[PDB]
Amino acid sequence: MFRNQYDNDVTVWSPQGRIHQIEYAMEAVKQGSATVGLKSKTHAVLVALKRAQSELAAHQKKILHVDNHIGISIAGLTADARLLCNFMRQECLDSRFVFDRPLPVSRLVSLIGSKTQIPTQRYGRRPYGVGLLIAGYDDMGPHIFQTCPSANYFDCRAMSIGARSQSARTYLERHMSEFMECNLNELVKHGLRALRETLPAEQDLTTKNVSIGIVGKDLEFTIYDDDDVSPFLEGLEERPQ
Amino acid sequence: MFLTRSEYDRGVNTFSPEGRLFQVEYAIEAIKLGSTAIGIQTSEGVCLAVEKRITSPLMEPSSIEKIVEIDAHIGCAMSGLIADAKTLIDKARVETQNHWFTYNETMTVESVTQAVSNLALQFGMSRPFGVALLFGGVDEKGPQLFHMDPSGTFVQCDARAIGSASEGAQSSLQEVYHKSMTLKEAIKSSLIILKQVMEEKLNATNIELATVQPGQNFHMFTKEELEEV
Amino acid sequence: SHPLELSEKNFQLNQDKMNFSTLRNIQGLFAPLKLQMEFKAVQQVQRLPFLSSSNLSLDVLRGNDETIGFEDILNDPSQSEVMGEPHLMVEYKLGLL
Amino acid sequence: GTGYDLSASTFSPDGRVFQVEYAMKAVENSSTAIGIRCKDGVVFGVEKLVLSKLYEEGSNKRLFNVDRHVGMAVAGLLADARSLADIAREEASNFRSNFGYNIPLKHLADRVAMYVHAYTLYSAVRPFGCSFMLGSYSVNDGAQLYMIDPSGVSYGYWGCAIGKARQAAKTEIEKLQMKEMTCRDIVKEVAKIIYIVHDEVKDKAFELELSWVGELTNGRHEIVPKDIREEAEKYAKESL
Amino acid sequence: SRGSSAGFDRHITIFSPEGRLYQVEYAFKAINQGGLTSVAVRGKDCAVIVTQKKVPDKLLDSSTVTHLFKITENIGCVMTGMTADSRSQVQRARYEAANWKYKYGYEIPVDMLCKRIADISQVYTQNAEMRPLGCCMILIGIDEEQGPQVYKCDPAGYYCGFKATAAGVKQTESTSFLEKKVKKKFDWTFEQTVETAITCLSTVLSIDFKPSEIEVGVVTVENPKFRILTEAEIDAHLVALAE
Amino acid sequence: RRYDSRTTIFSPEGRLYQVEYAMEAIGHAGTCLGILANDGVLLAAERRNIHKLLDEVFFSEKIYKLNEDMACSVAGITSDANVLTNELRLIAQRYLLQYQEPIPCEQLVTALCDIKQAYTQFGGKRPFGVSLLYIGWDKHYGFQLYQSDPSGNYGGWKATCIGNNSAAAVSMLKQDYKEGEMTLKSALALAIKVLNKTMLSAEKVEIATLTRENGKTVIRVLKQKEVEQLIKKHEEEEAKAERE
Amino acid sequence: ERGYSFSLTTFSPSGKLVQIEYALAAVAGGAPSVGIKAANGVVLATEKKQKSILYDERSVHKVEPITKHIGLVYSGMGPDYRVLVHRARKLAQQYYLVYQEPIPTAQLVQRVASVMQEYTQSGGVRPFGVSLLICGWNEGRPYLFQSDPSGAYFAWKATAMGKNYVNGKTFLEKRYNEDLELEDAIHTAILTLKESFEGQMTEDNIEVGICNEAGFRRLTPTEVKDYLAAI
Amino acid sequence: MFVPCGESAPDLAGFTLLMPAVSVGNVGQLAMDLIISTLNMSKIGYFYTDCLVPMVGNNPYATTEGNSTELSINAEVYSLPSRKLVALQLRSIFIKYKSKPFCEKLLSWVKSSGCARVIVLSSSHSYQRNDLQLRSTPFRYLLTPSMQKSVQNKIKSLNWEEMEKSREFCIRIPGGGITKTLYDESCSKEIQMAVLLKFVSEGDNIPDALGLVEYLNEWLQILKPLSSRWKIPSSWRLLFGSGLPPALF
Amino acid sequence: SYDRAITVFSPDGHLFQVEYAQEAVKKGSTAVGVRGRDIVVLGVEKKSVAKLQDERTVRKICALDDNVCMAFAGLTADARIVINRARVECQSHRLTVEDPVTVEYITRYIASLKQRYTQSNGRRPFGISALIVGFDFDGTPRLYQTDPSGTYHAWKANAIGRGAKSVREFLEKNYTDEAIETDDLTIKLVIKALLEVVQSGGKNIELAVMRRDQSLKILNPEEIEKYVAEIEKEKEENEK
Repeated sequence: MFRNQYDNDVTVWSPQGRIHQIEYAMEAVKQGSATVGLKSKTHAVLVALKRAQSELAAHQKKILHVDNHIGISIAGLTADARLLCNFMRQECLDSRFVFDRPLPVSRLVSLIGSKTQIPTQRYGRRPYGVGLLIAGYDDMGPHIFQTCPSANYFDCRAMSIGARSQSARTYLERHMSEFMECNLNELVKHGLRALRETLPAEQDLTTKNVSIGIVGKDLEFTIYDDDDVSPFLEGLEERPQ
Repeated sequence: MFLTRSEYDRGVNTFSPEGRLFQVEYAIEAIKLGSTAIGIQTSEGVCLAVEKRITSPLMEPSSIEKIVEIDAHIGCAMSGLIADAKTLIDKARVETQNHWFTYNETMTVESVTQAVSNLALQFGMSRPFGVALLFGGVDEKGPQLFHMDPSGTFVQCDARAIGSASEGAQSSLQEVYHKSMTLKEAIKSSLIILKQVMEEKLNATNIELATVQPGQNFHMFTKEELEEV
Repeated sequence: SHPLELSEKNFQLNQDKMNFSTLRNIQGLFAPLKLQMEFKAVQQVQRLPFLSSSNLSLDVLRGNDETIGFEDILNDPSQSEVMGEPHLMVEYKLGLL
Repeated sequence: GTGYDLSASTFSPDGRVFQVEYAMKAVENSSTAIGIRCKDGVVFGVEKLVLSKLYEEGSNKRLFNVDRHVGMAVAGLLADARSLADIAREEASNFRSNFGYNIPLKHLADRVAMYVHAYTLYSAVRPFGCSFMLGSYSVNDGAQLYMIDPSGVSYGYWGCAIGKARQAAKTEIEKLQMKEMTCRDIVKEVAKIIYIVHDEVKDKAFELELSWVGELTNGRHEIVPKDIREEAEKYAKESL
Repeated sequence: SRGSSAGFDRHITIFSPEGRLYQVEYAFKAINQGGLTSVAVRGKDCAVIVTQKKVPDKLLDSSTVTHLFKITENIGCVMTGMTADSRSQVQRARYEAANWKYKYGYEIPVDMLCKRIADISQVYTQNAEMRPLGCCMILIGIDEEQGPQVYKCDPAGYYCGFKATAAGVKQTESTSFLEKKVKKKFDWTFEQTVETAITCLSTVLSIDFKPSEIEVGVVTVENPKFRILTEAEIDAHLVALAE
Repeated sequence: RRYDSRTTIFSPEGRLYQVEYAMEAIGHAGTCLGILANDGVLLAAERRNIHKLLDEVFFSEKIYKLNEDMACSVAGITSDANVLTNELRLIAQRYLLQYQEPIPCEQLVTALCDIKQAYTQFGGKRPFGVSLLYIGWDKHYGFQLYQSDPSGNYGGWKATCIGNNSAAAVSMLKQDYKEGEMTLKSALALAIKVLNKTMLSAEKVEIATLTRENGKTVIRVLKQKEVEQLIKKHEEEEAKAERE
Repeated sequence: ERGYSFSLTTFSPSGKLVQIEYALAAVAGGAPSVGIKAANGVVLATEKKQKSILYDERSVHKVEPITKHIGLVYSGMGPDYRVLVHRARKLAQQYYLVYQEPIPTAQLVQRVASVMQEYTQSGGVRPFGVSLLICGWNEGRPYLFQSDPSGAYFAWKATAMGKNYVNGKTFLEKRYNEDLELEDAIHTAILTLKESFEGQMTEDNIEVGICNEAGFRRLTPTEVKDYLAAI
Repeated sequence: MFVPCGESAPDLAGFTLLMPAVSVGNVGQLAMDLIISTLNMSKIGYFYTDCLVPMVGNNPYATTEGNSTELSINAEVYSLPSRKLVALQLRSIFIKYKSKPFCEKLLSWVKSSGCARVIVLSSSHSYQRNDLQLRSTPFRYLLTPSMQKSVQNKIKSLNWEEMEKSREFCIRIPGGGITKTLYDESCSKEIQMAVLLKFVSEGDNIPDALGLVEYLNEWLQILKPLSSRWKIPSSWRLLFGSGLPPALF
Repeated sequence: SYDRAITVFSPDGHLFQVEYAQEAVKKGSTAVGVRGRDIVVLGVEKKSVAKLQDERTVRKICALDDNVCMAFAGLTADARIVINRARVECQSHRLTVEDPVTVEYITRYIASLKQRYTQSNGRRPFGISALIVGFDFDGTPRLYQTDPSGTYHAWKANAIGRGAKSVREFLEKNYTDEAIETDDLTIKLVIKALLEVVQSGGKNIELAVMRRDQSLKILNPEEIEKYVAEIEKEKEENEK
């Protein structure tokens, strides 16, 4: 009842030492579809789920291409995702044009965090309402990162964000001890099994609502969609129940 | 344990407690005061059908230009606040002409789409636009169709219906549409959808069509061609 | 044209850049930040651009309140010989033109 | 201060600015960090609450390296702390370029404290919600420890504690007589204080984080080796 | 920007029906938030400043707590009020002195520095975006032609020159004491000035002082450089009072 | 209410309340009168600055000369009127410099009314609380008389009044004005009568006239002796009329 | 009621600006000031605010010179007075540089009032809470002007402002005479100041300045003591 | 209409009625909560109207496991028959063009029941104070002409301040809600009435409620005079919202 | 409660400030425009006439160029500003390129200028509506209308201002191809349409006429009264 005066702007502190607009912007991530990321000793994989809307009126691109060794997936507002993708592409292009060397993923994520911290302290702006999962390969190996509207980032072994992603997170933490020794096929199957845990217990994954993105030591970032996904979905078994 | 008022829908930079921006949603709801438009994507071409409403018989039925055509083999259609599309059209035309003057070929539909989408996102003008667009054209990739809403972002599609009565038009178009059809079949489908959506007659002075296909350039149907159907 | 045209056009900007660089090197990043905040705040309360302003607060902050130069006695801007339409000048100030 | 607490350019009828007070209250929402100055170095200690098992070990660290010779421990809002760490790195690099030798800790503390204070004067910006501590060692100057709060005030300390349980930590620190001890003797005391301050009913699990800078590392900031940290953790656990 | 707040005492640029600026009056009350008081006294050929030093924490390094600052080689300062605001004003005063030296070729005088600071403070009370600092400055120095100088400026933008002045929690009693002493006697030697300042502090605050609880700075005609005394000298003066 | 705090707000019935409130500030000012005749124009004003300890060091108050052919009178806020008069002089001089011909009377009024309208168009500023009367001569239309208001509107008149008690003066002028058959003497007598009714001594009025002589415009301010002569003539004719 | 009292750019429904009235109220609560224009001279007098023995007697003054033939005094707030004085001095120097002759008093008053009119028509600032009395000698003829916080100026023969200025103006009306000398003007100004001092008047708590054909100058305390003894 | 909880309405004759107003900061409503909780009153009926937005919830004064499951509505009446005290509480806000009918209906019921006097707790905006009000106490009072002489004698003894009039003279209470309408109707219908308000600003307004309740106790003497004494209701928790999300601090 | 700011949408998608500007337009004097085979006619009601006023300075019909003229309804100062801007634009365009200005081009310029002022919260829209007629280079008559929001259309006959709906209904009933055959019939149609709302015909009616390759002509009261007399005579004949 006493929060009405302190939750309209990002530049107002609450008497309890809180900023409610950042916490509200953190709720916009749960309005998107679920997505899962996981990694092994050699490869990093992203899988995404598309809305049940008919493909007739929409061609959604949840997984985007950033560089030859970096790819992302989105959950949240779309304009902010577009702006962040443009910024990342420009950074990678400038780095490559100046020095003939790939830009490290950790440096890229640090730049992203520094950029997104600014609109949380200045009047007349609002935080970015989008969360990202980032997969890449560099001299240190494969990496998975997570990004938050509060300008925080984490280094993960496996993560899931979106709507009803708690089931996927539970599955990932239950089966997380076997990911390092698996090959590409087993890794993708584990990702698909984690992703399908967020659906009601009568639907199943089809070749119309699933996207896959893979990067590796010798494999550039590639996106599999529509009919290219069937060789990955064919080996998956039926539901336990 | 008392009931109090609280508002979150007066500024474009305010988040709701459940992570919603209400001003953008209201701007999107403003589209449903416009006229219905139809777009269909076919391997042979793209057909744009738009609705023209006349308030009085004394109005000249020629100044209601809803299908504006940009160069580089590109169509357009509109619904909502017509006065708000002029800046977008000017930006698209300037970008295309600069591309001609610097490279001497045609800019792609996706590229002009992205370029015009950059300008619609600058409200974060201090308010979102109140208009929706539909783009058509063919390139080396073939025919393409795109849609934009006042949120400021585009999305590729192949059969979309926008306007005041759009849900029923989309439901009918989903059934009628097939993966393969002829351009004339698509035109007939658009015409019948417009017929069963309109509340009035369909003489050659109520609609406006401009079917584009890789054979020749822009071709907006004349009065005689429209009256033929 | 004359070598002195560009120098006289942008004297204040170059002076500001020099002083800000020296201040940053000696004290730190906060001092030019504060100075720019103050300048922006005081440069926001003025007449509409087709009338003549005084800039009293800006002169006090910048230190130009006990100095007279050749830009204060030659070609007085208050008695200008050309002036545009009011709405056009206000629109040009806001960037719409 | 109802009616006078919506902007940082407003005074209350008794001469207070309540936005800065709320920003300082925001620092008690995070976990406790302590730092103890010794006869030949400085030791840092942070209890890091683990949120999930899916995060890599060494993620979301709260101990930084703003240079080769300076360590930094933070508490409060994390993004603000990272921005302040970047500012400190820029200032140290600029001083090194201009003068050709390492910046003293006092000058760095002043240059960062003034930057923090500059954000408490205008209504167009917001004060920082974080605190941090700086530590260093040099043969010419000895050990040094500083602490900065959101209002922009910095002081030198012999022992400091920030976070949600700083009062109990200070009470425990005040019974050590650290002016004659050694770093290896104080690592154990820091671990013991961290373990005795932690509360298990509300917070489930935490991971202890330690580091020093001192004579034994030639004046470099480093993480404590695994064996010493394990021995200190065992000592603290059996002392509980 | 954000937008002003309605009310006769909630914005800097709003007059009350009696023509008062309550935000300036409230900024005057922030000077007492520290809890300390300081005294400055001018002599025949010297000027001194004395302030009390409170160190409540055992774990705090006492060498880093001070309120005496050096602006130039020949100008000293004492600040009362909010600590960060005081330090920011010290930095600004140093910058202004550097500008004056560069522009005119000789070192700035005390009255000119005080006037410049007061001019800068006046602007904050007439614009809606910036706020006054809750602190007051007292400066001392030796003039080549005039002699010792004591000056003071306040958050409103007002400055003046004095023979003796005080600031802080107990300014009024100190002012009364100094007024009585000045009406009684003039022409104090260097010793008598420090005696008078310490006596004023120790009488207004009913405390017997230790050398670690006060802080003394001095300037004199023979040695015009600003100097900060040590504990041995302070204790020598204290036993001189005690005998 | 909720629609009268800014100049950039329309009420639900399409009204701008701040502009009307600004125009409300003119009813407290002194009375100004203007009359057009066949061989001249007239301007009569009421002196509010009346006091024993006041000095007289100026050409006149509330009557200003804009160029060789025009003059004005003001009612409202003095500090705003000063700015407006300075701007009028600048505009006239600029036109003369550019075209090498004197500015027409209507173009000056239009140019000032544009400035007055901009301050109601743009936000964060306050409209001018000033109303003006203009007289002049030019080769296109001869003698002229205009009026202006804080909103930026203007129009041409043959006799008008602004300031305190304007409605009664307008009614009297409507009753007593003869179109096309009045001279400067008749205009002076009518002005004296109307001012006497609406408000008499020679120290409370100021009168200025405009006329053409040998292809040159002459602008004069009447003297105390002439004002007293007019007042006493009006008094004697009134007494003679009421004696019958 | 109070909706139109806080904003400077808002008209009242009766067509009034209230913040300007409140600035004038700020002026009316200041220290008294008196100005008298006699034959062959003008006199300005005021009451000091630093009434103590600790205050230095040569640091800050309330009567200031602008040019060799123009002086100034005020009632209200001192910090605004300082910046206005600096701007006036700069304007006078600019006029001399352009026209090669000293500025007339009326032109300087007009320029200062133009500077003061701004800050009453914009949002984000407040008006100056001060009034000025300006005296000068020009073309063998003395002058005396007053300028308001709103930017309006008047020409006076004798006036008072500050605390208890209505009774002071009544006293001046009773006492002022056309054929007066400068010495008698100084006597009358001191007598007018004495009507509301509420204390003992000495030469250390009043300030006097005069203007004649030799220029503007500020009287020394010994001259003020000699004048006071003659009462 | 007063609909009783049981079958027959209670007999109220000579009772003193206490009631809040829906004003700035909810100060009167919070004070009513404090009084009802401390004196431990009992519900006797409802005041069913068409003027307030409807709301519902469980018992706001639960102490045991049995009385914690009693439904509550937006307007309820509590009584203390031992000391002849009756209190009304409103838990919601008013719909447009509905305040005057509510005041008319309430005063009609008050007149028909047979109560002695009425006391109203309200509040007013704190940013509309002048210089003289800025340096005085924030508590004001009003009284109808019909009030008994003993009340005026006691109030004069208590050294209180009366609410200032505004420029035929009228009273204006900015931010007071229905207080002005209630006062005017009570004056026109010859009912004894007292108004007790405070100048407040919106935020956390619990100290304001404590001050107002002590101010009222200075006259009523509901409990022991001042020389942990008011019971905080169990519903006064989570007044700022839910908990703090993780991975932020 | 969504009508306090210019750039704020209502829950059902409305901008209320622009509609309030339209309301301000709806209170001006009625204006009527009719285009024929070789002539265009404009007519404006005169609300009131003061005897001591010069009527030349309060006309509501202006000439933007040699082949275009305009009438308006709404606020007068805004109309004057718009007229001056359009005139300057026509002069500049004619100087730059010798081709005559197109009526659609000038209409688009005016509409763009009007639409610019509905985009920011720091300025207010123009409360006027305009009727524009003229002849193109090939002699084709045109008629356009503009709105405060920035839209425009093309008509054959339209009315704006107070009491416009009845005039529009009358025009819809009476606008035929045999009623615009001749200039006199077109002028009679305009006068008859205006006579539906005007209390006394001729006394307070202003009318303008424009023919091909001719300057704008303002009809005098003698001609207006002659036309009114002809209308009265034909009405008397048709009475029976």
